[PDB]
Amino acid sequence: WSCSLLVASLAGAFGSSFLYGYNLSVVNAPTPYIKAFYNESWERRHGRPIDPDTLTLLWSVTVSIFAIGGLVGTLIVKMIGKVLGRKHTLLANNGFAISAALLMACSLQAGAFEMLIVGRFIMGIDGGVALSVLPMYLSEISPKEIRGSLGQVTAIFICIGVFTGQLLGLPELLGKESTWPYLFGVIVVPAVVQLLSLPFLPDSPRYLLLEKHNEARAVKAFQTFLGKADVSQEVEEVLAESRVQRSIRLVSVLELLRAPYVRWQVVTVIVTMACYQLCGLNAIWFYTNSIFGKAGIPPAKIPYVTLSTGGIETLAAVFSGLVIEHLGRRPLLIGGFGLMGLFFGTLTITLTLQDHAPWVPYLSIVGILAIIASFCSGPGGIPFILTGEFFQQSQRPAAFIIAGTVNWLSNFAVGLLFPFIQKSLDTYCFLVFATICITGAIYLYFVLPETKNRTYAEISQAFSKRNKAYP
Ligand SMILES: *[C@@H]1O[C@H](CO)[C@@H](O[C@@H]2O[C@H](CO)[C@@H](O)[C@H](O)[C@H]2NC(C)=O)[C@H](O)[C@H]1NC(C)=O
Repeated sequence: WSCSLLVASLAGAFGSSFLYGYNLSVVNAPTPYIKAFYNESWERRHGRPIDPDTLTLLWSVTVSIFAIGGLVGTLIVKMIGKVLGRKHTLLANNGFAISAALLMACSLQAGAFEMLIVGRFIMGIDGGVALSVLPMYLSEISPKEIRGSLGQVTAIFICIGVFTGQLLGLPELLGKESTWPYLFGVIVVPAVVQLLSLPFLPDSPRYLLLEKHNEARAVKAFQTFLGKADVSQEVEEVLAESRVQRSIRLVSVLELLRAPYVRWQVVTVIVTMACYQLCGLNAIWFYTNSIFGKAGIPPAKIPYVTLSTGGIETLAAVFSGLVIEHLGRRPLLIGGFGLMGLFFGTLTITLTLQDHAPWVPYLSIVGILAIIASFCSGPGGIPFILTGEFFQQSQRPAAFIIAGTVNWLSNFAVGLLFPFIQKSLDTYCFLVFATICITGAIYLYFVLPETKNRTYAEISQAFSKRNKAYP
């Protein structure tokens, strides 16, 4: 690790992936203060009291509109593309962080709830651009040897994000009635720490070479990031890979959907990216204090009990790299969803029988933590790995548009509908996510071929038995 690699990794992640992670969990602890604000805004404007279902929908829309933001941000990066480059896209992205932080913080003084819904949206766009461009920047600046580790660095900083959102939301810090607006206002600090540190670092040495046509700057950026003088072999490797890629005509998104000779690869990506979100793990970040409230945890303990959920996620994310190298993709993904489906089962039992003995509610804490540990040890990482292993370099750009679209639309549906599932099914609300985890696991047991240490020529031949077609 040279000097500039650390500051690029730390200031890159802190202003980008950490803010995505923070924005999942920040919304949990101020929930009763924000709903009281919506209520007292609505009656004062319309002259008639708000009804429980309207107030539940406004809160569900506030929580989930962030995912429609993220979808817009994932599509904006295609339009920006060649124009800015990887550093300047991450700098310019702070226009959305700072504007959204100020819209959400000043919503209560304005006396308008629309500012908080519009602020969550723009903060979503930020998170969509952040997660699309930071993996590009970090893999492009880094030495060849460590590009494998950095898919885990953008995962760890999301977890330190969800933990920090849960930490500031304690009633001893900012999660009080008189200081909830600062939970959103503090998002200015990650943005300003990035804006003050990224401009001193070099732009990506591939972008400078391929897309900006400036070889002298590309050499100087390689020399800065790698910390050596003779970077000749680094430049020629990037020119070689470009001379290869220039020969390739990309398969368009509608053409990838229509092609029969990739049908079960497309269907396996859609089903896996759906179950990755619809397994309801985001409903644990957006709604934790309500879940522990219904579970019968004493009202005074809930803020400190919730803080263990971001803790175990961060522990499991740090050791995630030691599991994914050992087991291979098929038993981690099947056994990951398979275990979550079991622990949503026992969670449903311990929520239902919570009145039978005073120790039973605490078993629902162990239940929720075993769900979080089961996801991050396996399913947390593998869907984006598989989407690469299934498709050629000509197909791979389009495959990640499908995979990313299905991801954000599924995150929206969980964020929006979970409070209505809790209303309707009451204590059995987790049997929905049990059914989705087990239905996903059973699909992958029958369809998914083993991909660890295997070539595209073997994996595509394994799918060919059910595609019944060839290029
Ligand atoms: C909107 O706010 C009002 C005022 O705080 C809530 O009314 C109170 O509701 C509780 C619980 O039903 C009662 O014990 C109080 O007596 C009510 N106070 C008044 C002044 O009416 C109302 O419930 C809120 N609406 C929703 C849908 O949450």
